[PDB]
Amino acid sequence: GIVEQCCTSICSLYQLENYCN
Amino acid sequence: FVNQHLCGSHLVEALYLVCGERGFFYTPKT
Repeated sequence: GIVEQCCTSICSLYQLENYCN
Repeated sequence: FVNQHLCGSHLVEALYLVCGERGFFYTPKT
C-alpha cells in the first residue's frame, strides 16, 4: 500500500499519482 | 517535495496537493 511505498520507503510522484481518483 | 519519506498527515497533505481536483483514495493498510 501507499504507506509501504511512501512512508517506510521513499515516496515518488509516480506512486502518489496512483492514488488519485 | 514528494521524493522523501511521507507519513501520516504529511502523506495525506502530499496526496491532497498532487491530486488536486481529482481527489484521492487513502488507505494506510500495509
